[PDB]
Amino acid sequence: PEWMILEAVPVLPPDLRPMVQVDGGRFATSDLNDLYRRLINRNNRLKKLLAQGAPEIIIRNEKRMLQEAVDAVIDNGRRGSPVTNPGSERPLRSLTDILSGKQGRFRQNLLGKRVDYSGRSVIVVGPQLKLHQCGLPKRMALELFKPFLLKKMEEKAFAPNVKAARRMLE
Amino acid sequence: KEVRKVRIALASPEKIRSWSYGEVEKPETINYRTLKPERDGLFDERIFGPIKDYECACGKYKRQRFEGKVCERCGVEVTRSIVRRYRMGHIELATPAAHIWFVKDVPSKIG
Amino acid sequence: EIKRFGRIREVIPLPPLTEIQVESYKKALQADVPPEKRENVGIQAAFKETFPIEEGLVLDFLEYRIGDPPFSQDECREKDLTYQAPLYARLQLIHKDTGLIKEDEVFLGHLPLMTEDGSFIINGADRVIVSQIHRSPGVYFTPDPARPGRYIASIIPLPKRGPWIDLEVEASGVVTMKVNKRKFPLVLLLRVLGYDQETLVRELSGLLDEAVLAMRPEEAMVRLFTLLRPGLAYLFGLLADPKRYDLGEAGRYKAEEKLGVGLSGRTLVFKDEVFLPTLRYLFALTAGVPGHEVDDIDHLGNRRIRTVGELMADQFRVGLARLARGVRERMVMGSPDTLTPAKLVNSRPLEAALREFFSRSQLSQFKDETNPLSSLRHKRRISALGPGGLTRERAGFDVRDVHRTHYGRICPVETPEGANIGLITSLAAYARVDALGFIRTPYRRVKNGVVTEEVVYMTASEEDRYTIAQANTPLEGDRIATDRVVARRRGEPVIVAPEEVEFMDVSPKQVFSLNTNLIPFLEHDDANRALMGSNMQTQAVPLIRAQAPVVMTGLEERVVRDSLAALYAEEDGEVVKVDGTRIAVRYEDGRLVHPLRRYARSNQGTAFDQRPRVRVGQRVDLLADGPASEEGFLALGQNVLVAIMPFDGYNFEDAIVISEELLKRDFYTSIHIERYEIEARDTKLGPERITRDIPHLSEAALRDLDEEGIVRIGAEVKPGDILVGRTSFKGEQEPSPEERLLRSIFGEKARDVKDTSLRVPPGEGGIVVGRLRLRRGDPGVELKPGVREVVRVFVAQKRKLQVGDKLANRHGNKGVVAKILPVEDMPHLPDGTPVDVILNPLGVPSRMNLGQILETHLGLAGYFLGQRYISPVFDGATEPEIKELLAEAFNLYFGKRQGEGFGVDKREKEVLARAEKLGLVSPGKSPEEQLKELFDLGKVVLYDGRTGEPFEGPIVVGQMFIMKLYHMVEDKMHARSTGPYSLITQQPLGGKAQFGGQRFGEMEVWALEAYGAAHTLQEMLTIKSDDIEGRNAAYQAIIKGEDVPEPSVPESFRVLVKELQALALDVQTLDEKDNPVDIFEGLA
Amino acid sequence: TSVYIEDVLHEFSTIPGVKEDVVEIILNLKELVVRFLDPKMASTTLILRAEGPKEVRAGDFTPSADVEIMNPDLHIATLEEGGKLYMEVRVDRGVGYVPAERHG
Amino acid sequence: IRIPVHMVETINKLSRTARQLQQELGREPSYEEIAEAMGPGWDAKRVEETLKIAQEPVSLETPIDFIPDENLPSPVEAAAQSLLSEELEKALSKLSEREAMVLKLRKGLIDGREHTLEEVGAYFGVTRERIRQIENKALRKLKYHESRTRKLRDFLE
Amino acid sequence: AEPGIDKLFGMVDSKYRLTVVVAKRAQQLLRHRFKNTVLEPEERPKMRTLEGLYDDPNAVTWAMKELLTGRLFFGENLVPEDRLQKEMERLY
Ligand SMILES: [Zn+2]
Repeated sequence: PEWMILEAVPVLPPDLRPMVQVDGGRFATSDLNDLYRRLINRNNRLKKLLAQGAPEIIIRNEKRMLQEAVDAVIDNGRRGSPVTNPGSERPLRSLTDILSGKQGRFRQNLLGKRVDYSGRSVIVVGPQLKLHQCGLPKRMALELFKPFLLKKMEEKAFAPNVKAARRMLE
Repeated sequence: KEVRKVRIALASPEKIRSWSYGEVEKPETINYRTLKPERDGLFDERIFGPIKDYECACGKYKRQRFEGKVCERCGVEVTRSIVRRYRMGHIELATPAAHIWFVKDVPSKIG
Repeated sequence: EIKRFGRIREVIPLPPLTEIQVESYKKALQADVPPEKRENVGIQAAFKETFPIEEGLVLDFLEYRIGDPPFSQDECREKDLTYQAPLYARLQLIHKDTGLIKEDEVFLGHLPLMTEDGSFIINGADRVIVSQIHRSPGVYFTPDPARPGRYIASIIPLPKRGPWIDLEVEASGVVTMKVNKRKFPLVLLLRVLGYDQETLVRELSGLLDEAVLAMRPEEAMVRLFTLLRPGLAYLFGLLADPKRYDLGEAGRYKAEEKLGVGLSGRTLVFKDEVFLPTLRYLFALTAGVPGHEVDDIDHLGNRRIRTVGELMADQFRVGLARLARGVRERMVMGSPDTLTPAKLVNSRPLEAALREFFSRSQLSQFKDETNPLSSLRHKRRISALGPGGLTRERAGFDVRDVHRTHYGRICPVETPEGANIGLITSLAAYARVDALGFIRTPYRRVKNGVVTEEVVYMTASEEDRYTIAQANTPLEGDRIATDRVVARRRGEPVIVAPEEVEFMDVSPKQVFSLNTNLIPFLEHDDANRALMGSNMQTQAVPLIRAQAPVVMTGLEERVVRDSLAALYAEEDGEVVKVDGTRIAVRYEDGRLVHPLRRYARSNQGTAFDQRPRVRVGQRVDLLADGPASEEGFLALGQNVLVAIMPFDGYNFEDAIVISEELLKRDFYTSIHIERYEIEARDTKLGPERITRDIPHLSEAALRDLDEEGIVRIGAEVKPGDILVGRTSFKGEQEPSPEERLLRSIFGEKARDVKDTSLRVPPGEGGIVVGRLRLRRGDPGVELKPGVREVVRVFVAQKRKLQVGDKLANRHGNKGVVAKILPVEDMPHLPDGTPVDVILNPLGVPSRMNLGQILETHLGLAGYFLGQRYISPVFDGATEPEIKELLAEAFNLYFGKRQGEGFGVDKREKEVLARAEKLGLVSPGKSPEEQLKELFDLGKVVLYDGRTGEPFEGPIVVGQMFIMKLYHMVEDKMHARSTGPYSLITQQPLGGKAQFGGQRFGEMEVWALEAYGAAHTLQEMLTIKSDDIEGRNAAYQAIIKGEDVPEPSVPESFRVLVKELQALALDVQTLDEKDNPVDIFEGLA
Repeated sequence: TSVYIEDVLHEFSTIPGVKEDVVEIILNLKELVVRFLDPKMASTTLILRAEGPKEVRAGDFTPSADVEIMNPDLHIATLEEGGKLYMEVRVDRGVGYVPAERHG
Repeated sequence: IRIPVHMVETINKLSRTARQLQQELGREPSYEEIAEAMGPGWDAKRVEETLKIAQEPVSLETPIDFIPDENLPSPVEAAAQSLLSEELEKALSKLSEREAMVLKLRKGLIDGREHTLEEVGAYFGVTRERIRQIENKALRKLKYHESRTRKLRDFLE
Repeated sequence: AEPGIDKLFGMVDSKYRLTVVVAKRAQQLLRHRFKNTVLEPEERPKMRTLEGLYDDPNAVTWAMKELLTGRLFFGENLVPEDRLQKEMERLY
């Protein structure tokens, strides 16, 4: 029943994202962190705000902060913790509506993945050889096959080392 | 080897520290009013405090390191997290809490 | 060729639309008018309705002042800055001794504007507001959907300004008033309102069954506060600010006619005002006689169209308050050195709650200035969507059975779409004049020179529907009139002496918007066909060539003009000019030069030009063309020939077939301008700039074209072609190993400034209408702080029409180029002329029916007959018309040949054979007569540039209309390979060059596993997805050569794991037989 | 196949004292045809001292022979005081249709 | 991130100052225009450096994985890496140990030790003399074999 | 569809099991040295494209067509998945 808690455990990688320009805006930051903070600050202010003898009342009212502060990284499901505080707005991405939730990360990277030689195009039709046959535009195509493309170009004329290859597709 | 049955479930606080391994606590300066990166407390690169001049001891071999100031052959330049997991320790020792204990009356309520 | 058809034209197309717009700016926004008049309305109100923010210590609100735009137009578009126009407002403070300091309007802040045009300008992005509607104030009562227990439903002043009261008729409490967010014994209310027992009961009216609480005028005061927010009576009635409805109608004139009589300026001011006229009524309403419990039922006599002059100005109140209790925090802190009616009111919380509006307030729908029209429509469109409560996609609680049709002809029923359907459309021509300020009002006719339009509410005395007549009086004897909704036969009111209090469509078109009354036989197709048309027109393209349709409605007399596409005039006349770019003047008020366009940027590509017309002196009254235009005749597409039938099915399902000649005379082509924003901030590690001395890669490929950074105008560009080469110091990945074995091997030493350039996106071969440079510290440069330079070069592209773009006509027929033909082929008319365009039936003709076609036959009476025509709606242009017209036509055509060389040929004749056996031609005179008929409706012979035979069958042909919408191809395509490769996501979506994607998310999956594409299915989530190493394992794999690229190793999952382990979990990637236990990933 | 002007940078760009507009211009130049005496001639050039106010049309170019212009009137320009126009058009002889690919 | 009373008390300044000049001008004053409002050392660059760090911006964090981008461990790059290397191994096939290894250790290709020419001279007996010649003996014999057989494209990576 | 495809699907225990076999005797096939398939003379498919010809580098199709020569079996045979490389020397 180690469900009682004494050591939340947040990672750090996902956040340290930095400056995005073009069109009309730049500046850059992340969430879960500023969301995380909530914690440590409290759990830090507690200790140094007790050691200096903070009798009753105070003590609990604080400490508990951690508690509430914990229902942070976890699930924002009660009164909310909007950013822009006071801020009457958005919901802190606390594994709710996002990450683990539905259609945010889980419902996303389970199937909502991505090919890498994918692509798209319009639509046509018209007698060819029908079946097994397909439109596909010279260029457009190419890339999809760019890899081997080089390869065949190897031993068989075209070019020498694949080194170049793309060097010719410029 | 080759994957199979996928286990999971708890990992008592005793465990926290296991993965936690170390690293954490302290403050979380989301950068300095100056040189953006680091802070020597938060997303601080594990054992990276301006010029710790250490930590590279844990690593057996592979390549050189220890460049005094700035940064050595650490992760900060390459292999930094490598999208891998990195656990934080949290200093958390204060009273209690609750991993949400969900919304079905378990890990309490019933017991 | 002014072939007039439309009989009896009276009123003019409500001169001139573009009201909803201005209607806000001005009629609602006093401003450029004395500081004395205009009751409250929009801004004048708020100010007073905004109590002089209390703490002596008393501020004051006195008079405004505006105009004086610090940045005149154009300038702004050369940069950004909305064409905002700052104001101020004198503020004298009150307090203790000699309380006054009447400061200089307290030099407030700026506020954007509206160009006469009929739209808005923001950060150089001419955008648009758009209207909002909603159940309008008064009282409803509503029809108890729960269990037949008729109650009531009280209004709000407007959304953002009041509580929603209700008075139930339940059981476990006979009437539980519902205060906005609440529910309680309404009886516990009236008590604390003087009227309690004896004073209210037996005078008017489950009653006081709880009369126990009808004793003291304060009982519930508190007693009530105990059940609301946590365990209020300042607002909700008392005073004026919350529960206060006004303006002059509904907000006010709600009771005065519906409740009985005895208005106020709110309700329950605690001296009750309406809480009596409401229940008194439901009491003599439920069971009594006065029914008229006519629920909104969406009826427009209960709905409100709101001109933006209340859309933001409302929120204006809420802002000049986000400053009230923002300044009150100023009357406490900061000694008097720092205290004055000029040291609190700061332009930091006001302009904000407004700029954070026009720029991203949804509705704003960055104007769709595509063609000249579309745009306009936006200035209309109209929606109950936005911030007012009627909102989201695909329902709340109810939305499907709701905003359906209605009882408002003052609106087209063919404009929405299919998704967030209904909740979007557009007003109509004759609609909203004089009092549009509250509830729509369509014009009406009354037999002679008089007019009325008491809203789209007039449902008393019925009306006629423009049909049959003769100098004020017809003879139908069965007046095709209308009552409310049904369509009773008639009852000719009797006296030409005015209509039955209003009766006459006044004109046909009045029923539809505008984006409608412009399609040919728009009385001959399914509604949804048209629909899928009255929106296609929303997306045209300046084919530069333009044409103005053989068929059409002179409404184009407006379309252009009132949208100010082309230009106009002024009193006197006589030109002179230079033409080139500018235009001569006039005579009246002296000379007057005249700018134009120069292609210019549109908000998507249009690139609008303005070639002109003239030569010497003529003043009616036009002046210089429009983008998509011809002599005032709103031209949009290119009406080349056409002809039903199939051909090698190169028109299956629903496709079109073009003829290369449709390129020869560059008929179909256009242009689009993409602004390319490229910057160079400057950290402190690396400083980014633009020296044309690009590193590493030095070649003629650069120095010749670019040079000194910027590239001269008139330079052809292709994919990857540097647009504004640049540098950046930057040292991210320092010196390589073996690489050194090269940096010298060839001796190109080393570099020191990562290439960082622009290089044209994936693909956009084009030209250059110019460039543009910018920089910090400059007076006019409103760049983002911490930066310098904001290169912004322009490029447009002489489009074309390859193989894929959408064509579509005016009656619903989306093209999709098949395989344009090289002359030789085609349908060679007996006289050479091949059929430039085809359009095989099936698809929507037989299917989802239409009429158009009459736009084909009558059509041929064009390339031949030589005249163009005007075809009104629900009037003129009919099945016999074309005949009388098809007439002289044949004699004509057949004429030539019969007097030129031939008359009847084996082929041309033979066919006629079947023509009979077929069940068409009558066995008459020589091939002449018969060959004729075929004409009339059907089309003359025709052969085939393929075999050369004839086309056994009275084929059909006739120049019509071809549009070629926006959805091109070179713009709607993204092909690639590895290209992306994004981080954090570790999944495709990354490239300072590329930028594609392609989801496989769900479904796409399923269908695949539906078979055994294991190695292929897994393949996705494996290498070609997020196997990282796997990634490289790939390219390398094949790049190298043969080999079943590596097995696999997920990742996004590896993420979830930790992502999960985030919380108190674990993920023993448990192995085989329990005890093996695998936790793979942990280093490798 | 290939034109030019002088004070004009590119196609999608205007010309002073010229209502036409480059686009327009070529879009009128396109339908101009000619004939070439001799088979040697691979393709020649044409000029035009289009000056000051006037009407401006085909036969107002180089009075060269060897290549006659079976198109007279052919409304080419329209300048009114913005005199200036001297241009370098390159006529070709081929077989078919060949737009923006064969840059003369 | 970190706010000593070095910026808040100063940002409140330019803020109250910009709001100060505001009511007494009519338009949002520029940056340099504020310089005078302030004083010594307060030019424009510094007035811009401050309101460039923070006050409460640092984005709102995540509206709309609100932003993409990338280039960390470039996929195609890490693939064009093994090539150049394995490519050199081949381009080094037509070399002599008394030059190949000489290069390896020299430029530091063997492992990563950019040994000086002395370390290369010690182990490799003979003093720099013939060695220095072997050094340049390479380059040419390494570049000469290029213009006649492409490979001058590996430089772009 | 597939050349002879009809002689496949049935001549097995069920769809997949077929496709399966195929893509193995492919890499294993050509990818393990072009000269390996069972076919002998010209029955070995070709690609008479432009002016010149050559065996379709798309190995995958050999196997399909290779399953038309009595040769080759399929099933739990020779458990040494490794020893499939026991030939990896006899064919170099
Ligand atoms: Zn170090």
